[PDB]
Amino acid sequence: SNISRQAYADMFGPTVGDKVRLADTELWIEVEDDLTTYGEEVKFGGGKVIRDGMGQGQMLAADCVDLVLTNALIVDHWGIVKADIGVKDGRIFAIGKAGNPDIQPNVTIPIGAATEVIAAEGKIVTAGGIDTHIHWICPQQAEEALVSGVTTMVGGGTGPAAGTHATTCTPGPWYISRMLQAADSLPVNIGLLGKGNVSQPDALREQVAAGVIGLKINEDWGATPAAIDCALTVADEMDIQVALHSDTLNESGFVEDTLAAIGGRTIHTFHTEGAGGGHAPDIITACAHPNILPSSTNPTLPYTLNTIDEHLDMLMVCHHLDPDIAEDVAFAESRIRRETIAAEDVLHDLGAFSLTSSDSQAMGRVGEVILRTWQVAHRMKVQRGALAEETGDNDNFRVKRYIAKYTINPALTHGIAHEVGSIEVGKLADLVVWSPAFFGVKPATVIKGGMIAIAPMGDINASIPTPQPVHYRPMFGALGSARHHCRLTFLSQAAAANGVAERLNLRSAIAVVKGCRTVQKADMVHNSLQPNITVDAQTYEVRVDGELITSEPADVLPMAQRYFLF
Amino acid sequence: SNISRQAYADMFGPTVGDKVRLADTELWIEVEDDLTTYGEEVKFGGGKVIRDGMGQGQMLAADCVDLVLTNALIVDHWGIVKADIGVKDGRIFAIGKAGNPDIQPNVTIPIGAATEVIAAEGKIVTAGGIDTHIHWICPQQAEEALVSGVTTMVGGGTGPAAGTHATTCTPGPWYISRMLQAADSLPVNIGLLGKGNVSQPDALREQVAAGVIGLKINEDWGATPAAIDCALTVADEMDIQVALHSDTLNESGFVEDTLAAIGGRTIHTFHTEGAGGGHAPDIITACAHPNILPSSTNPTLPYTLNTIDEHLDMLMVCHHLDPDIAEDVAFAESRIRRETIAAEDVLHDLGAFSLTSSDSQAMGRVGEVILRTWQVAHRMKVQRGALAEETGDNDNFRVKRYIAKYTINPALTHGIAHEVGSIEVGKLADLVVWSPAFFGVKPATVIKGGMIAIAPMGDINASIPTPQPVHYRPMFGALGSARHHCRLTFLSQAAAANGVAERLNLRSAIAVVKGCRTVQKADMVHNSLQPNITVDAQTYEVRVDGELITSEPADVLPMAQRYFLF
Amino acid sequence: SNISRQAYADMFGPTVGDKVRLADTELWIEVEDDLTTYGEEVKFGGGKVIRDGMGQGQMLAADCVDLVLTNALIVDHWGIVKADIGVKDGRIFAIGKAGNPDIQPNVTIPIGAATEVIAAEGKIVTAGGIDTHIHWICPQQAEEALVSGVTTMVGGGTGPAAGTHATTCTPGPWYISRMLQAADSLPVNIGLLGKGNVSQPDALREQVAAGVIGLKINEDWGATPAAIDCALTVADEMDIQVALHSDTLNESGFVEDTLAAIGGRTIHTFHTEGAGGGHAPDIITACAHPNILPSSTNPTLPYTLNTIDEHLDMLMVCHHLDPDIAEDVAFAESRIRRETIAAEDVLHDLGAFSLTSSDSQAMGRVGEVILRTWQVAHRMKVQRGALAEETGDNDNFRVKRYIAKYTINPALTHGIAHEVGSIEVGKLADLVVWSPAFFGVKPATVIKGGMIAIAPMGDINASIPTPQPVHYRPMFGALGSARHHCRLTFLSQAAAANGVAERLNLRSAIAVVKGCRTVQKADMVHNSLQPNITVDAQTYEVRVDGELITSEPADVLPMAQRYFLF
Amino acid sequence: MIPGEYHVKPGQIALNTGRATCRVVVENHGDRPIQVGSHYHFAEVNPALKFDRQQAAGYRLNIPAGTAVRFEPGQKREVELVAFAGHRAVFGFRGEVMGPL
Amino acid sequence: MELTPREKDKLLLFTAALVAERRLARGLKLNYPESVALISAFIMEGARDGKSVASLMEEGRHVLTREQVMEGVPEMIPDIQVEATFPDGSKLVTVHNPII
Amino acid sequence: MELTPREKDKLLLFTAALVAERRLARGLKLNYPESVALISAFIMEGARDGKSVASLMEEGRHVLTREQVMEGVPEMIPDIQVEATFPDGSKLVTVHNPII
Ligand code: NI
Ligand code: NI
Ligand code: NI
Ligand code: NI
Ligand code: NI
Ligand code: NI
Repeated sequence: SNISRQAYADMFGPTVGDKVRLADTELWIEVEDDLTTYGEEVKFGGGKVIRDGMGQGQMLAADCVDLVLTNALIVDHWGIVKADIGVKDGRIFAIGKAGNPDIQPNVTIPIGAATEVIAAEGKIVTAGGIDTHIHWICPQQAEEALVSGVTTMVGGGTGPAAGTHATTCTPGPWYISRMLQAADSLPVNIGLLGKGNVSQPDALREQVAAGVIGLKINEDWGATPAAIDCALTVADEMDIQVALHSDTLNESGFVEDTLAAIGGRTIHTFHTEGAGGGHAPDIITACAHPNILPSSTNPTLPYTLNTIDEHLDMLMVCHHLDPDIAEDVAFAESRIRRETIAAEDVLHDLGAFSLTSSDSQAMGRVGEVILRTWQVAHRMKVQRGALAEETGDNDNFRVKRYIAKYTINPALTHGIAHEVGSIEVGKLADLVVWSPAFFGVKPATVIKGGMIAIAPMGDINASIPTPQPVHYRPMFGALGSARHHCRLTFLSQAAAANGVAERLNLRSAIAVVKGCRTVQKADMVHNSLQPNITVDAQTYEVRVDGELITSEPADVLPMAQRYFLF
Repeated sequence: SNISRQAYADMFGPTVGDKVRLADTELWIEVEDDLTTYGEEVKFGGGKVIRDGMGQGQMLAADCVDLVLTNALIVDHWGIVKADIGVKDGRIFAIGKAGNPDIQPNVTIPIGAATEVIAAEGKIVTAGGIDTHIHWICPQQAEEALVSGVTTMVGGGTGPAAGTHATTCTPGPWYISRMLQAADSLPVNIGLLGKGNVSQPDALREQVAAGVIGLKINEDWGATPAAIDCALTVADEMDIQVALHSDTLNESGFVEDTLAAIGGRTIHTFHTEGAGGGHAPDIITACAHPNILPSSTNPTLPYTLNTIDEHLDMLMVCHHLDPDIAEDVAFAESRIRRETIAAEDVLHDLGAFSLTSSDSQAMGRVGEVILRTWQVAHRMKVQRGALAEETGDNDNFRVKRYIAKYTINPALTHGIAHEVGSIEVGKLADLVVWSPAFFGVKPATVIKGGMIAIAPMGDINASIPTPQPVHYRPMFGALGSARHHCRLTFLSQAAAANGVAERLNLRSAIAVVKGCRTVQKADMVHNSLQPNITVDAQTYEVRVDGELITSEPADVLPMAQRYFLF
Repeated sequence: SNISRQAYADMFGPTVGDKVRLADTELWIEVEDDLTTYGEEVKFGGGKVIRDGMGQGQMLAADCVDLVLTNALIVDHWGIVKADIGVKDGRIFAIGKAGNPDIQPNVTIPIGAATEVIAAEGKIVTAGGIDTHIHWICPQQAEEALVSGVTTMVGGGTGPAAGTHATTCTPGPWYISRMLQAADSLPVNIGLLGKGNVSQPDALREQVAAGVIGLKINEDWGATPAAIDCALTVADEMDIQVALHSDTLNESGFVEDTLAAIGGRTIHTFHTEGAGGGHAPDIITACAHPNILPSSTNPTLPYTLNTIDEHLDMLMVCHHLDPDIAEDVAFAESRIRRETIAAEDVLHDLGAFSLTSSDSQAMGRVGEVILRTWQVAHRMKVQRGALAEETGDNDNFRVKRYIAKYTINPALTHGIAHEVGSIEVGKLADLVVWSPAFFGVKPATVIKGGMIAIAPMGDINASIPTPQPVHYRPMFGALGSARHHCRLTFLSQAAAANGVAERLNLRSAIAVVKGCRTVQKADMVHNSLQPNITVDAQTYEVRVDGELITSEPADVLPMAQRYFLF
Repeated sequence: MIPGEYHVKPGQIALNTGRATCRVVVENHGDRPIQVGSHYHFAEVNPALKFDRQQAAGYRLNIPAGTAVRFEPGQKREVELVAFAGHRAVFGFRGEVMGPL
Repeated sequence: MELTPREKDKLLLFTAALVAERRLARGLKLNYPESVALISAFIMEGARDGKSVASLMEEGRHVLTREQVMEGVPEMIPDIQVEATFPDGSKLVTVHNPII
Repeated sequence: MELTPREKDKLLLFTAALVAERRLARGLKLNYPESVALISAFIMEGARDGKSVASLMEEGRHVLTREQVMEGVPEMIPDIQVEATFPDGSKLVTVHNPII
């Protein structure tokens, strides 16, 4: 029997050699491999394949998966392939060919009575995003982020308090304990950051032992060489990560003094371009070092016509600065530079910057990490053409390089890649299903630990789930005890050992961070470039090997006005 | 002392011989009995009867009820009577005469310091509805159903996944466990159905032992004779119910082959008319058998001008069919027949069909089970006049016959009638209070296990609870621990024995199902007709004893545009 | 160094001698004291004071506060002072000068790594309000009240049932238990009142032993001398409070008979003016007695043009009265008197009435206790000028007298002043932050037990928390386990002893009431006046020492149309 | 067609049939109005009402349950009473009986 | 704006009234919810204008007539109640038999 | 009004349509959400008017044309579905390829 490639594409989704446009961008991905056996694809519905004795076998629950995503087009750092996905016990069981071994060939994902089915034909499936720059200003951010496709949130805060408005810190044992308890109510995996600004190590060890998986050094609490050193020493001891927002004022030294204070130790630099904070005007030179894992916050991504204009007032409110105080406005202005903003996009395209994040409600948009990452990719393709690593007439490599920025790299940077970050066997089943036309903008389904947690849902009283109005509503995976079972609360090894979970009576699954001190720039997937970069002290021009690095601001962007009501 | 019957009706509600119109329908009920002693009625308010030493006595809590519904007009399968209702320990204590035995005669429901009062004078009180065809596509369905007057929901699903969109199955132990845990968060009693489509009995026993109270056989998973037999064998073993959606395609046999496979064993046939699924075009003949408990889903109820037109696309989306695939559209069309749709209404009126249900968001409307049941009653009275069983100039018998369809019969069919289903002593206090003008449409109060769970509520900041806007808002009975105490999670006897509740740490009250295999058509209250029914294979005409069974489509219906904003 | 007082005020808020207008009223408060050391004020932000080694020290968590409110203008019964507030372990640690003792002088509130910061410069901070007349008609009232600045709610009810609509009673053990369990889900401290109307003491002891912290005597349940006596006897035994809504009908006696029945025992009289209930037309004379703690409900506060007009229908619906029954309307009319309504405002100004409360959704507005209290203060200043106790050109004393009405006095009246009621060391940290322009109307932050529970919040996806739309949204302190840790459920000493909390598995912090029988009129802060008051039986004129007490109705009020959308 | 309308059959209802009744003249000697409910033990009403209390022992007003009779200051009127039933035990009110009778 | 829950709740009433207003404009006979919403909104605006409670209790009975609503509707609405911020604070307006 | 959840949910659709209606009036080419909201609301009103399901399935394809919406939009909306209370109860209206 034969079937045309078009009819096939319409029935089971695209296959090897077919290309798909990502949303309304100019980015095209090409199917690199298909793990099916033509003619043996599984499909669910009346008179279809997944039925007793046919595509569904006679195995007991232990011998089959709990859930199968049929005919999914996987987009991950390791490949863009067509395959069935098996999920068992809340984790990714296998990527392969689903069905019944009794009558079908090459079945690697067994379907039985205990198997639920999610039809992914014509859909793109990705791992859930991981945002590592979360300010816990309000609990509503969790739903906003989940809806956008982000399933893990690492950050600090206690609510809408001055300290949290400006920094990602959950100060001390009491607040850390309270927020860990509150975390059980949120539908995303969570890890907290304590206040790392202090020159007494014991004050830090207390916080780590209380539960934080990292320490935030922020200039608002004093990013001095003494504080930085103290924090890094405790981090090396307890296997936790350090995030840095450096001394913009150059009050205690210049960028090189900070770099000297770090002394080659692993550190994650937040908003490395500088607008969001850091030694003016050259904090961006940090991306040249092997021990620095650099990220960007999202308001500057990508460079557009209105970028500069909106930044001044955003800066002032976030950091409690007074526009009437000359020194307050002068230091705000020294942070916003068209030169470093324009270079930042190119540095991402080259892989010198390895992560994207939000900086939620503190010079960043919580629901726009994924969206803005793809807009930068689009603008860079438009301006620079194909990457040198690109093979074939598609943007497969650029796609893999950019998706790694909000999935695997953030997970590696914070020591949680053993649990989440990619669609690999054994990892927690945090998956996002996308229709190609809405890729990166509005997902079709968001799965947390094997259960759908949120998805667009039509009229509750309708005869079908599709009638209007369709809007995002929480599903069973976001409910009470089911939620606790499908989410993870990350703890430091020390907290886990001291029995913090049992003491606070935390109800969710617990995971421990590890490998935070050994990760380096070379480990960032597809983003390990360490450029010979310089910044002109007077003009602020960024140069890599003497070449000027710059770009043009966009007037119009994809994934914008065609999708949003406001 | 004397008082006119009109003033009396205005003060305490109607009494023996008075008639009341149900909403805006043509159905009239007549008070058959009044259990009060004229002059001794209890009324609450300033200067009223329920006061210390007067209508309220001196008994300790153990000697009086927790709640009394004064002057209620009860409408149930057993009668339409005027009486006070006593609720104690979350259960129906007694139906009789409330007050203080110290100074009042014939008091059977003692009122003391520990007694709360709900004024039901002029109101109609019914048992909460029970929907047995729930697709757990989203958690919001629970509130929609509760608002309509349905307090128990039996079904299957895992969220908005392909399998759940089409079938009422919660596949396997892991998903069953997750949904049982999620059930604690919903304000309705819940029982789950597992996937019954498999030819290995052990795969089914595992699901029952995990917690399901029934098994759903659906054609989308393969409704073959082998699967049906396997499921019925396990059902007979574990005392659980089987719900069937038969082979529409006639792929494995015709209706008679399915009937042969069932072999006289008890089974609940979903949407027996066929539009929602089943052997084309004669699955409706199933209602002639003694071992079949037949139900209707709600989109076809009642037959109206727009019924046929809306069904094709509803069918396709629900079952994942392709309108471009000729065989997919041909099989959709073979399910929609004006002939069987028109007969279905008459068969309900005659009591050949015993239950009504929704088929929530999968060819059914979750908030319209009760409403559509009364619309069918109205249309049948309008078209066929009084029933043969009717006595007096009222529609009391037709009312009892139809209310049994969504209360007691569903409870008997699924083995939970020992806990819910009717307003009888010892049963859980799931009651719905209705103003006659909004009967069956929008209830005044919905009580779950003795506590009000939801009700229309005006401005929260107002001086009284009545100012606008008035809309349904969750009450204390729907909150945290109070909710757990007022709801039931039904388990199979096996799960209960294996300690599933303790293992999953289920917080709600637990009830076990029983008597699922012994129930038969003769047991359906007021709906035990087993007609000699036939269907013409070419014309699709339905005949009972050779007589053509048909009806006319409504152009306008009551309980519609006069009550809804959209 | 020097700085002008205006620039100073703009930077750190006002200081000694500066005056601030309360919202849009004519009330002005003057800073009486400032506990800072000029030049050593702590301020948070980039390049500010609270940074490592500077305003933040090296102490371990146990040696510093968890939260500091910098430069707050405290308004409490004891003073109007400028100072930093320290919060530790959910309680008020100290009122003084915050900072780092290592380099700063006079530091009494140490700031370390474990310290979060809330910038209160230019803000007014008050204790959370306490409403003691709550009808638990619906759970939504808790959020409405929290938003208005009320953090503790004492009352009774079971939901929207007839009894609860009219009275503040949670009848009996079963309902009491259910509501205690439901209380864990609400973001406010809660204490319940049982039904005190019975002449058998054991029926009351059962309720107290079950958990109530008081007993409500309401005329709708029979406020007879026998019931009142019985309730007071049990109250004296179990150290719980009694709230009274007397016999409006004069059915069992006149006001003097009720007063005789009370026999000098401590009792809290609800809506002492009478419109909300009580012996017509002289229940207001109760404020002359030393054992009576008198409160006002809020619809009559303050006397305005539309006050009388709106009361008749409000009265009828609340108490289930029939407008067609002459005696029902006559008794409603006897409760509404312009004479007693006009006097009530003056009696508050003089301190003869000691508390304000709502009477939520039962002739009272739950979100308007604070707002209406300040409107009465404004109207009294406008009409009567300065109080005799006033010193200086400000309204500091009138402010202290009125704030005591919804903070400390309600706490003293109900035996919970050891836990809440004022901003004093050791008390639970229930604090409300206000911008002067919105004082008493819409707060900037509401803190429950050390955690922000609710606050106005802008666009969740915005770059900052300020963009529109800004509306009140629940914060972390209102979430799951964090909420349980930050709220209190008050129990009677007996319930606490019998292990009610462990039996019901209550998750929140527990506090016990005490000192309810020893409190008297002399103990009411700034409101201990016992006037020689009389009421003319025919004209209803109120006279104190023969002088006529009256006032004029307002045509327009502050804290009204300039702030609300509807 | 009126949604939920009643069709009350004409006629009257006889209240408290078969119980002893008695009429008494009552006079309000107080300066404030007094209103009495249908089930209140009449012999224990506000002392300002002057009547033969001894005859009213164990009686309440023979009026529809939930209604009341109002006595304005100085008002004199004849009321009909009906005897209590059940155990005929009186508890509460002004605390004058507190037991059977 | 710092909208409190009650203000947000009133926005729901305002919107329900917009629905009714447009249908009345089309010449349709209003149903139960539409009638209640339309009259309620009218009163809220009256309060914003500064009219008295007494004035509105009367004016509210002249918003819709029996000929502008479906059969049975007038009898389903014995009265309408709504509160709004008058110049002198929140007050309750009760309109008896609004539709005649 | 005793608004049920579904009635309140439809108020959200009505409001989304008001947004689109005003932008169309300004002469803007509508985007994805605006188009879906505008056509949906139209159908809901048709049902309130008493039009049949068959009539609306056709009428709904003539609300917006390809020239009144942004590029790609017609292809992003293969069909629109919405339910409303017809004189004969709730019915589903499915409009295939509404924008041509
Ligand atoms: Ni930063
Ligand atoms: Ni930040
Ligand atoms: Ni089916
Ligand atoms: Ni179904
Ligand atoms: Ni009262
Ligand atoms: Ni009250």
